[PDB]
Amino acid sequence: MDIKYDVVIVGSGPIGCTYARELVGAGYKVAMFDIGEIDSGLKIGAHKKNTVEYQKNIDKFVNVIQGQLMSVSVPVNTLVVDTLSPTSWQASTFFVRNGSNPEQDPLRNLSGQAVTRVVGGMSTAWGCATPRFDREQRPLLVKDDADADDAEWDRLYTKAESYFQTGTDQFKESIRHNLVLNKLTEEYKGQRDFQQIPLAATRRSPTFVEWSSANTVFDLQNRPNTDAPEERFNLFPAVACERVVRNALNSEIESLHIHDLISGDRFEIKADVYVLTAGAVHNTQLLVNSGFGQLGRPNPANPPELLPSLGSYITEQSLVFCQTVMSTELIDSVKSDMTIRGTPGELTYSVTYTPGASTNKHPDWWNEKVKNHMMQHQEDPLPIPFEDPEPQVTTLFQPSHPWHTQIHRDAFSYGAVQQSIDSRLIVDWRFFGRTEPKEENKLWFSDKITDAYNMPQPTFDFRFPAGRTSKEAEDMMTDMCVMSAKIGGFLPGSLPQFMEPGLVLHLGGTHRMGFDEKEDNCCVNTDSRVFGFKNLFLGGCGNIPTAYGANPTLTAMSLAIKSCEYIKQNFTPSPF
Amino acid sequence: MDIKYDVVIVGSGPIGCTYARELVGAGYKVAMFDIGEIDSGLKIGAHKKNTVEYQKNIDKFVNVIQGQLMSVSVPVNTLVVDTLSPTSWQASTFFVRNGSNPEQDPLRNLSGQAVTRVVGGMSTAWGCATPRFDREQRPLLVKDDADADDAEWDRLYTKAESYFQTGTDQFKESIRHNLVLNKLTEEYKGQRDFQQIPLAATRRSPTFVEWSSANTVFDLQNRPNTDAPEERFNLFPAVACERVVRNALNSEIESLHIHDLISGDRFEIKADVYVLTAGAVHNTQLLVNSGFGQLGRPNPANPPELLPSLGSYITEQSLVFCQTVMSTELIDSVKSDMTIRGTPGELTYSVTYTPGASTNKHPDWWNEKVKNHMMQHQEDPLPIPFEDPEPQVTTLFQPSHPWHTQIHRDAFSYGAVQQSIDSRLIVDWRFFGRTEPKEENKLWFSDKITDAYNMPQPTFDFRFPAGRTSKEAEDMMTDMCVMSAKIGGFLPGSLPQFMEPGLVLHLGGTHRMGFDEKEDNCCVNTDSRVFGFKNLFLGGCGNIPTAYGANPTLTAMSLAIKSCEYIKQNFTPSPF
Amino acid sequence: NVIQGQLMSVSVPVNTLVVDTLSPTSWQASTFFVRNGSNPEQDPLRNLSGQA
Amino acid sequence: VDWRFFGRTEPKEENKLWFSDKITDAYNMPQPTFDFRFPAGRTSKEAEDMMTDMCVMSAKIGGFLPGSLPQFMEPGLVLHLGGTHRMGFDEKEDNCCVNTDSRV
Ligand SMILES: Cc1cc2nc3c(=O)[nH]c(=O)nc-3n(C[C@H](O)[C@H](O)[C@H](O)COP(=O)(O)OP(=O)(O)OC[C@H]3O[C@@H](n4cnc5c(N)ncnc54)[C@H](O)[C@@H]3O)c2cc1C
Ligand SMILES: Cc1cc2nc3c(=O)[nH]c(=O)nc-3n(C[C@H](O)[C@H](O)[C@H](O)COP(=O)(O)OP(=O)(O)OC[C@H]3O[C@@H](n4cnc5c(N)ncnc54)[C@H](O)[C@@H]3O)c2cc1C
Repeated sequence: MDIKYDVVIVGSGPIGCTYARELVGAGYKVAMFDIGEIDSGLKIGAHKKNTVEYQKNIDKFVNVIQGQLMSVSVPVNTLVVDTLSPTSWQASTFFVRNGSNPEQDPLRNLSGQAVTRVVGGMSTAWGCATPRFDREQRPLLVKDDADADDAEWDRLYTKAESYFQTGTDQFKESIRHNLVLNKLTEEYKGQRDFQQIPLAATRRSPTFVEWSSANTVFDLQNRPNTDAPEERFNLFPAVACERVVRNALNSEIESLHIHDLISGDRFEIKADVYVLTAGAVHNTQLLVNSGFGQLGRPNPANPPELLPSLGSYITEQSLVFCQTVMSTELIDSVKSDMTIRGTPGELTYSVTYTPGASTNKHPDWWNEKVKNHMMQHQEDPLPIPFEDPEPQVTTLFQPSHPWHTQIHRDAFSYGAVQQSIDSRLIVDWRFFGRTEPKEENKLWFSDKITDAYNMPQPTFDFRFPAGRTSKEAEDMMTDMCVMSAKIGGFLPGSLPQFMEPGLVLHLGGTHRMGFDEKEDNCCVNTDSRVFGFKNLFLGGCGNIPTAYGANPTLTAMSLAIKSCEYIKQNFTPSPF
Repeated sequence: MDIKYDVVIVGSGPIGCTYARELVGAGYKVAMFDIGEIDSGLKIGAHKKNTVEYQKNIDKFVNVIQGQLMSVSVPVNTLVVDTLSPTSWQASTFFVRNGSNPEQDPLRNLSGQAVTRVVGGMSTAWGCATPRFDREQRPLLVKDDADADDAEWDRLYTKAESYFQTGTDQFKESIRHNLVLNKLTEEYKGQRDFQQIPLAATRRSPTFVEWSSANTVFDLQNRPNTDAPEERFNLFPAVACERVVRNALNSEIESLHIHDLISGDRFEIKADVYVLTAGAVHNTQLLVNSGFGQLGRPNPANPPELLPSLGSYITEQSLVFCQTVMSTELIDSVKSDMTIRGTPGELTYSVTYTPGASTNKHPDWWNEKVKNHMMQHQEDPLPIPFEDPEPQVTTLFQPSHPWHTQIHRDAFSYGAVQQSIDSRLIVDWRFFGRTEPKEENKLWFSDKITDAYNMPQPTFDFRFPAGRTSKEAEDMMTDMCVMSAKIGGFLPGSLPQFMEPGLVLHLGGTHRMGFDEKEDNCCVNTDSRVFGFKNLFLGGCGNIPTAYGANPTLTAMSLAIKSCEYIKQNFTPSPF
Repeated sequence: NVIQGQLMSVSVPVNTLVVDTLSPTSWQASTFFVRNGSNPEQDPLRNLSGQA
Repeated sequence: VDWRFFGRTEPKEENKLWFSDKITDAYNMPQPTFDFRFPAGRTSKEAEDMMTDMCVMSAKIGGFLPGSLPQFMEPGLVLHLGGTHRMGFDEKEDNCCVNTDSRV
């Protein structure tokens, strides 16, 4: 570890890695620090689902996810346990136990919010859905010229899509996928369009998908190396970044204070450029611990000196979920084109179809799989092949249905494998609402309570705003109930519900971007530069200042590509 | 990849790494194949609990464990779900669904048995408890000379302890450990002795333990390399080993058939020596797929040609568990030496003690930690420091209490997170019973159903034997109830219970060792050589033929070391 | 069930269970107010909660 | 087979049933409020020793039924409350409310 770099990046998630890819490639001497460790295979920061064992047992991946999601703010527990033995030590109050946060109102929390501290960040376990935002959901990068703003976002997204290897055809030959897609296309003919979820992923075989991650964006290997002999990059895992040191004039960051967790020593790292990409919660924490914003419980009677909008206007999406069990009609329709002789298990059994018959409701690739499955597993009562890939269907946010949707199967933290119903029958429904930014919705940090790394304890004061946000959330629930019934009935134990606030992990606006600090109530400009500071940049979903329903990471990455363009224009790499 | 090795080893768990450590060091050309992949970071095969993040959030590690444990044999599900929507598809039977095993009687199963497929095997997640077996539990290595047998086991276990870095001091300054240790010592004075659980682990700091694993035994780096230029080792992950090929006379193994899961290629690998260390289930599966034992439902009207005892005489330990909440008397005793004046939280409050006072119940180090906690955290009502390490207590198996005990905290698959009671108050109790080997207790493999890697499906036919095994398992439950009461009452939600059969993952006897194939109803001799075969060796808990209660891995390691001695005496390494 | 049906709890403390999955349109509490027959005088940790 | 072991509780002045002067019950009478903990000392020692006795004695008949593992029941679920208008010989010396004729 040197004491001096051209650029230091805090965090090795996909956004930090976007800065690394751009700046390392442009010849800067770059260090990256992560509080977490390489724990993840030979490919550093790669998706943990990309193992043979996980792709043969996807349900087990829910456990991996649970294992690395650490709750941000847990209120003081008030559960009454009054069946302890009379000899056991017994509480007289609900005192602060087990890491809980006494600052946290349990009724104004994002109790589902959590963070991951591992190299690659949450991209080691994420779902890889990377849709673009439409105008309605997106902040402006160019004022008073929509066509120009659109062109700039098209340019940025196109590059972000290449970095993540986003595509919309990796599930094109799944029967379950096309079954669901075709039925919904028909049911909403001329009202709503359906397509594959845009996924950051590359299909490697009919049973293996290489899901993208941070590693895809930047492989995190130290440079120079054989493959990049003129590049300079070092990743330092197990290092907690604690503070950026401001100059007295509040115009420049002068150093980064770090704590090496393995040795316990502290150090002061110098760079020309500092990029904070620690996630939406921890970028905010690091800033507040550095003198930006206001530490402690918000107190308006006292103006903060710097970035007064920091931690305000936070947004988290409403998320409604259910699972369904595919209708008899749709299952029957899978074999609609089959000719069925004799009985299963018997010499007489025969299942056939004619490749290319124009009377066929399905393509040949489909009928061939159905025929083969039905003939090779005559004990099985379903027409869907065992290895058929999962559905991955969406109808993207529109003004007339202002929510994002995913009609799919994937692992999340609130997964629950159930074993009783055949898994080929099951489809997950997740609709995601947009949340209006309001000043009163805040992430703040205690001036007395600290977290497990001795940093100020994050506290939320959040409610979903009344008015459009609330009305839309409920309309979204009803839309999921109505749309899902086209495919099948609810699965018992996964009935339609709102999910715990924050479980969706789409938190935005904690360090929000705009054109003018005061007018747009914001913290960073459109180059992701912290107002007033020459050399401090923030990346991530914390920058997004709007109400959005779609998954935000692609949009964060795009902002980050725009930020690196500024940096390249304004700082000169040191001599190699 | 080469065509030809001196030694090939199937599996990279700690038993295969024992073979590697011995045989790479003695100059053999060694290849090792594992069906799983590297996924503990840069130290290949290391303990996954060795991150800062897990040691600050140990309960989250239960999810890691659950994530990698795959159930061996799941019977067909017969749960009634009768509240599906009428439009949803439903079969008319409980058909074979979701990977279940139609061979398996649900009432004669080890439903908790599970396997892990990752480089380092189960040692990437294990508890690291490495006790020695006393004579009562231990197979004989020398018959008719008990002191010769004693000396041989002492020499082997001492070696094994060195490989695993086993010690009994890593928790010596934990207040919770010493509170429990001291109380149990005093209460059973004259009857039972207590000590620290022997742990394969090295303390790095007061808040971090480096838990041992396969990596500690052998670092699994390919050789030659700078640190080992005269050594020859290749590790090949993501390779399923499927069969060893017998010569016509059943006197030698001729090759090993493997399937590379990434390329799909299949190869026959040749070696002078073949060592199988794939675990107690998968060793057995590989052998039965290679024409040892009997494939299919056991059929006594049809003696197998080879290894008649293979998969019979299986033993799994009964496991009883509870958690307790520390007694008010014990908690008050933590502070017995303190003089406490004033009211907590006021500037008049003080906690002091008299250093060195002959009448102090605790040592100065303890009282200092108590004092510092109470003064620095006046809002907290307990005297136990927040980062105090967990208890790690045992009274080892003896004839008058013929069960192993762990009185501790650690992460297992059945962990259940608890939030209303302070974790400092909670102690886990796990008592482990020994199970008599009976011929009727079997692991067999389907001749029609295959598993996810297309190998014969494991099936259990198991019940705990009546007579001594069942009597002792109940006496053990009572013992836990009696002993645990000395410390505190049970924690609601963790009441005293038997655990699902096999969840303890201490399965033995599947390929058991003995002196004489026929008289001792066994598969390998005391060199772990398969009877009849000059060049085939099995390692692991499958070899253990006795009824044991303590954790088996150190003993299996000691057997592997002995095996390696035989290999050194009988096979010459190839010129390097 | 007959027994359950005729045993009426003597003192039930104010309920502090967190329900944070209501729809945003539903009316919700800013406090754990006295609800559903509960007894605001009762310390939940010094009760005979099964008395009826 | 069901096993129920019932412990005795030392009468302590601080263990009280009292009635609110503002909150009322469903029949518009003063609402009952408890202030109770099992006394430290003999009551608590006996209660734990009583749990241990049930575990030891039950094991002679059979092992526990899953889902009915040994536990303490919620305080008061036993409905054996006493001492709320206690008897004795002398109102002051025996801290009581009725004499041995049950007369107030
Ligand atoms: C199960 C799952 C499903 C999701 N699915 C999707 C989806 O389909 N589409 C999508 O767009 N989003 C999804 N997300 C969210 C997505 O993963 C995140 O938006 C994304 O990873 C954010 O990237 P980032 O680089 O800003 O932050 P993170 O990925 O959170 O990385 C931040 C990093 O910084 C580190 N760090 C934190 N504090 C410090 C400090 N003080 N010092 C040093 N390092 C620090 C961390 O250890 C971490 O590695 C999902 C996430 C989860 C967990
Ligand atoms: C949570 C938990 C706690 C435990 N606690 C303890 C404890 O405290 N003390 C203790 O003694 N024991 C404990 N154990 C058990 C201990 O981990 C095992 O006894 C030990 O790991 C066995 O070592 P092994 O090398 O024989 O087998 P394994 O560790 O199972 O390794 C066998 C390996 O072979 C591989 N393999 C399997 N099939 C094939 C194939 N066909 N081809 C190629 N490779 C294959 C696997 O991928 C695997 O890595 C615990 C286990 C767990 C999971």
